[PDB]
Amino acid sequence: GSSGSSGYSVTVKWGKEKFEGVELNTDEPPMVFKAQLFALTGVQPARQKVMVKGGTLKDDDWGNIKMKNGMTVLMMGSADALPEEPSAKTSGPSSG
Repeated sequence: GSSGSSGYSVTVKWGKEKFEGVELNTDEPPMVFKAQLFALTGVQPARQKVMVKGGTLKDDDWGNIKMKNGMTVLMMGSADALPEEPSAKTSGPSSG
């Protein structure tokens, strides 16, 4: 994607896992923000129940949602998959 001005910063909370300083955009669909969480948590952008201050994140479109930079995003889901060898650099999952 290119051009456009609409990017917010929220905090993704995934159980024990924590993510502060995530790149979120409103100009685009909520599927994107969830597309990232996938690389942040490891759960699909669908199974990833992205909660809201007082609602749930849509998929088709936000819908002029009242977003803000600094808030907190709660996520709920698990990445069901076989216990395959870990393949990551810098940091690792460990959990296995």
